[PDB]
Amino acid sequence: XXXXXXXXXXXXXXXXXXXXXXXXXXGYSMFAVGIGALLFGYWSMMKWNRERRRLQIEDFEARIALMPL
Amino acid sequence: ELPSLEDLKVQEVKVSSSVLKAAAHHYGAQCDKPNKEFMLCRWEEKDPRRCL
Repeated sequence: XXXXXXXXXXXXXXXXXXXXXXXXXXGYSMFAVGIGALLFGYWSMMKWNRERRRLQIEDFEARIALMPL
Repeated sequence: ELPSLEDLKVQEVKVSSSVLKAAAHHYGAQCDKPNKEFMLCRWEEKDPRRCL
């Protein structure tokens, strides 16, 4: 018997198929997070600015209180 | 020009260290009557020689 190269089929590798698929973000869903992060962003930032006003008047008060300076 | 006397005003003047004054803002509330009258004198008459 003579032995040569043998053939293999099984699944035939599956040639030409789109492996690319959309993931995580769809379109409308990411905009709700996007503007949602903005709405949370400005609201939390301005609370510290109002807290800065408590310091702002009190810091400049030191110059008014000190006249022997 | 007529300058002030060599003896100067207020014997043993000013505190020894700074920031100490800035730490206490209670100096605005207590003892304000001598402070404000000096302030009223200085804006009306700009000369330091008059309101010393």
